[PDB]
Amino acid sequence: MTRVAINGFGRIGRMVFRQAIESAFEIVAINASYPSETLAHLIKYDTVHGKFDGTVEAFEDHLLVDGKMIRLLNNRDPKELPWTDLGVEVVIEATGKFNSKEKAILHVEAGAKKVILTAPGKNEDVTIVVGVNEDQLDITKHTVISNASCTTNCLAPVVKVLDEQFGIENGLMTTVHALRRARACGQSIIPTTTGAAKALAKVLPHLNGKLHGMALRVPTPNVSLVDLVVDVKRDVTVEAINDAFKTVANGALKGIVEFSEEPLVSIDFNTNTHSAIIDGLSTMVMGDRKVKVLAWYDNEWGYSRRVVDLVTLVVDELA
Amino acid sequence: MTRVAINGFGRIGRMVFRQAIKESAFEIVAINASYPSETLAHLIKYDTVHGKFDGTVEAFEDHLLVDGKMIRLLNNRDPKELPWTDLGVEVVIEATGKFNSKEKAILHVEAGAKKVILTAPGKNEDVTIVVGVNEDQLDITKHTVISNASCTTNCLAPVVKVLDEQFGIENGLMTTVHAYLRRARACGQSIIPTTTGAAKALAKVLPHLNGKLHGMALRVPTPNVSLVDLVVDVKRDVTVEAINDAFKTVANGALKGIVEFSEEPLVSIDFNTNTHSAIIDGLSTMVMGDRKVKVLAWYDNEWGYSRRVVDLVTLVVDELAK
Amino acid sequence: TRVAINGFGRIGRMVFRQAIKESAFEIVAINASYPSETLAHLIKYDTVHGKFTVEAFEDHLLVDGKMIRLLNNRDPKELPWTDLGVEVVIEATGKFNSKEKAILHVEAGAKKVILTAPGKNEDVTIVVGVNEDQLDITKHTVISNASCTTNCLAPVVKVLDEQFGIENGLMTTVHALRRARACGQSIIPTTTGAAKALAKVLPHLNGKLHGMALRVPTPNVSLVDLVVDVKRDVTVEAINDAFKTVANGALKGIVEFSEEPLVSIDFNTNTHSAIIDGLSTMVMGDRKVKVLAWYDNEWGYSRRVVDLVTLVVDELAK
Amino acid sequence: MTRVAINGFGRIGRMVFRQAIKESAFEIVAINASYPSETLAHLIKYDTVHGKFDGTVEAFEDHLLVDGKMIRLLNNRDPKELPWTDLGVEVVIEATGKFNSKEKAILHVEAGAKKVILTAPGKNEDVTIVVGVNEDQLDITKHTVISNASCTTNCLAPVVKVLDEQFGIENGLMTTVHAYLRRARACGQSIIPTTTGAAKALAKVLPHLNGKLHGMALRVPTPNVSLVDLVVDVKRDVTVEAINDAFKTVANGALKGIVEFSEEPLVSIDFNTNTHSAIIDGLSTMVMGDRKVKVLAWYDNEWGYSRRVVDLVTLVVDELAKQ
Repeated sequence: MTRVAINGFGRIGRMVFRQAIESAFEIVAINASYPSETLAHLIKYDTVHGKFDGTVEAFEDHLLVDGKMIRLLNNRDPKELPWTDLGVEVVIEATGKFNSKEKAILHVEAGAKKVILTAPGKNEDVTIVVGVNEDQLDITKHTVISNASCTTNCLAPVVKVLDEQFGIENGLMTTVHALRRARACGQSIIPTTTGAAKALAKVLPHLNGKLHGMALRVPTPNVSLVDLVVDVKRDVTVEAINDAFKTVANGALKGIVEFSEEPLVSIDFNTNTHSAIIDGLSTMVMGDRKVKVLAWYDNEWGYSRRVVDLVTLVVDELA
Repeated sequence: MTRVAINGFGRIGRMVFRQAIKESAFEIVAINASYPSETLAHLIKYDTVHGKFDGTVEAFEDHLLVDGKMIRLLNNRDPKELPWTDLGVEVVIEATGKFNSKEKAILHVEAGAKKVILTAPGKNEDVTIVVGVNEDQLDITKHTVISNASCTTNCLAPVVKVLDEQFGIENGLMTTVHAYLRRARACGQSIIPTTTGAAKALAKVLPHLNGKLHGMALRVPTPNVSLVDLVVDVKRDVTVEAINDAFKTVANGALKGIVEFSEEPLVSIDFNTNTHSAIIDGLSTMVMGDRKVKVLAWYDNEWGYSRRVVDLVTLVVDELAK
Repeated sequence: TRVAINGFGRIGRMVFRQAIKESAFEIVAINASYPSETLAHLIKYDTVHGKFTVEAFEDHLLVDGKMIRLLNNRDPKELPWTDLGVEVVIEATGKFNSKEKAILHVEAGAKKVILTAPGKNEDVTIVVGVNEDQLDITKHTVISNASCTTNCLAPVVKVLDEQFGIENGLMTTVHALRRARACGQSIIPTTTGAAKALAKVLPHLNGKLHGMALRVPTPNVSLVDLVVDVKRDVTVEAINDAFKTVANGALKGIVEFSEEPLVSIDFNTNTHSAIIDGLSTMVMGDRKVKVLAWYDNEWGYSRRVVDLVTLVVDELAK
Repeated sequence: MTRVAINGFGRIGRMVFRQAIKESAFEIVAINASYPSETLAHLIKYDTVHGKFDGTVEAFEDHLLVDGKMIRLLNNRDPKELPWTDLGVEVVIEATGKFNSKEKAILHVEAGAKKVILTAPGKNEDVTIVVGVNEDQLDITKHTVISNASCTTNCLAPVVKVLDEQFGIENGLMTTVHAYLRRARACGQSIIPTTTGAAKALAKVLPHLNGKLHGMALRVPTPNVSLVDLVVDVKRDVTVEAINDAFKTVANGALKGIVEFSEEPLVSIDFNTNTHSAIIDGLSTMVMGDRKVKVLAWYDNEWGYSRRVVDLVTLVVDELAKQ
């Protein structure tokens, strides 16, 4: 098994951690800013997903989980982290403060072969959205690897399907999310930019300049949605579009993409592990070409499972 | 001074009242509500959203007072028995939402009222009027039971008009994002997808546009301001500046005070208590492929709307004389 | 025996969900204004508690292969209890909390009415874990389960009374004219009857306790914040131990003692009437105690209904 | 006439500013923030909770115009490095939250400023003032770094002061319901109980009450109004009417403008942009056993406090001149 390390224990760090403790590899370390007592608690009790299906026990310099030992490091400098020291092949980077390669390469300085960013990268070797472009992963070329963002992860797979089947002329989109970002979240809809359409240039390059978007932050706890109005190149029906997605979910994108025929609300998708959950009842078609598709996604649960999917894959290509 | 009454005292009725008392062109006389005098007074005075009432109120067994004026109160569940001919009231603003069917709302008429105005999309109604749009299709002689449609339609109809007239419209899909079936579920923690009638309502006020616009809604747990987010294909080449300019011009012009263009990076709460039917978010306008166009329209789903209601009520008042 | 739920609001919904995992009785019928396809859904999918087999039909349902009949009526006297052979009716609309109203059920052929709210002139009020032994099947027909707040306060306030004795109390309940206003923005101060009601389940505590409610914008979990002066010297450890004991003891399953540091949403889908927040307990000058108890205002209370319903059924059976 | 400067532009600095600029007794001539003028401008202009700024604001490169008054902008993370000397700056309102030690706060003085005022409770500060309570215990010659405590302490202390003067206090417990380990957790869903320093703090402002009161906090997701729920035992016999009169009297009196008595059936949002330290919710006063008393006091946990800051800043200014 291959030793992995999580760096930072924010929300993503925690969720990733949670579903990671899987066969293909093993988490042997966390570098965090919180004392064993506190990590301990965070792992076990969840504000959004409930309570920990496993077991947890706190100690001075390390942690135990299901009898699995985890050393606890507190260093804000990756240069000084002991990977090669600790047998650490791959670093999962959840701090969000080293998102740039120049600054992320320090994990490799310090004895780690690979860094996987749980956010969008700067000057990274590659960006991989699982279910879409993963063939593009070249193990001998790439060291710092981006998982993109959770919106990109929802958008790319959806947009991919449309384009393969019906072709994409162009499209506009709105990510309804759970500068102006300064402002109080609780009383407001907050409009803003999104990078997730610009990110497509990285994982789906034929689609360059074809899609643009924006975000609306709203005061809802967990589940977000992508609202996508695209024009296609050939005649389609509500029916034909929904069946593309029905097909693919039983198919190539099983576990990446879900089709929901059923009338649910955003919180029904709490703790769903797909990147995109197509809301079948909201598919619209105008003039046989113009297409609206709504896709739900959990902001953390889905994303983090694609992080473990990616980590699994890298671990697999080192072997 | 034309004598008018408000049936029902929901948020609409309350909010209409608030700025209606403050309109001179007609005078408010009566009301009908299930609320006791002390209660109604409080309701006028304190508001969670728009803040404290500008003015002064006082409370009595069967009547009120506001800012120097006498208002009668009734509790009559039934329109017919409603004592209209007596208090001598021409026009009944129907805000209860129980009487939006022509027949139902024709009782006010029978009971001595002339013309009656629905603060909601009406059924089998003589006429639906969105102000800034078709307010011209109102013939006082032909129409008695009149609807002001829904506040969403009042945001969407003006935007869609400016685009149609200027660039022509091909197709559109709108999503509406509503501040507070699937509707049975608890909306506090949820984004609730649902249907909207605002796109089909256009058939009533903008008939050349039938079948061109369809849409849906998203209810979010936000207190007041809502938005319409529209994606249309237009009939000729446009840009961001061109679109945005069309809205600036019209907000200085013929749509003055109906439609507003905002250039700033604001957030939904900032349009709180705003009186425009549609507030265009200028930084949000986008154009793809020269044809496809995103527009964002903020609207306060109580305040803007209930201003058009005063508006609609005073036209009828300015007719009916003539 | 055969039980009917009148009303299918949030309360009736949770009761029903809880009942189905019970052998003691079987819910045969629901009266309510919803369509079956909707009713199916409300059941099948829960906003707060997560998720549930089900299927629908014009006039009836199938939950776990079991036939639930669906009525839609607003007058109870005209419901077919006798026809349906329903002995006990769970009154969850809370339109009928007055008794002279709650009886229409009795005239429609139902033996016993169980109010999921405080009664008005009810034959008795029952808080399970406190006064249930005061239930007399002979004399008592319309029976009130009190409120979810009364079900938190009463098991906590007696444990305190028996062990240390109570002198005085003021309390605040923090709930998830003034009532009318939007709950979404504000803290809404309002009245509570939960203190007044002890006078019907713990009469010795009469006018020793008063209270008020703070309505706050949170989805499910509520808390009671109680400041009592007791009759003898205590310590935080003394008080917290009374609860730990009672939670393994007579009040097991009704009351629970939580030692870990948690927030309200942690107590979601918890069946207990009161969950003591052991890290919040305070003592001032030996006699003045602060206790904080969480309660799921739906789940817990609901389970206390299935417990009351269960009791009454057994009692009839004898 | 006395040039004042705000250091930091968060909710508090901003709210303080918004209120200060409208004050005659003294002058806001500079702001030190990490933010570029265009944003400061937008932040003063548009307020999410309190609404839109009553007035006018223009952003320029190195400064602003606010109600036609020139406010110099600074961005230097180093108090030592600020030209309080050249700008003629006597008092510095310190709102960043980072300089709350006296070790740190004193710099603004090393940099040429007479007095510093912390918009939080102080760590090893010279003095802590709650206006309406301990004001006159300010000593200009011996006190350099002054603390205005927290918003809660500011609610608790006038209230507790009132009850004690009239009825005497034996014992108290309290709960603060706060708007906006356990603090770690996600806030939008839950009632989060936590600790509160508001009761210890009374040790600095009303020392004789030391040991008599303790409290806790309950954080709930509401925009901006907070409350103090107080259960206290008094030394002598009271009625609901007696208590409520003590506050009615005080509010027309010694505490006018600090303490309000609300008789009306109101909810928390009705007190938004109220300037008082505590608003007594008169319909919630209870008395059990003639002795045990419950009082509820609302406070706007930005706007009231902010105003106190300006009251305290005003007070400092009026001494320097008294020299």
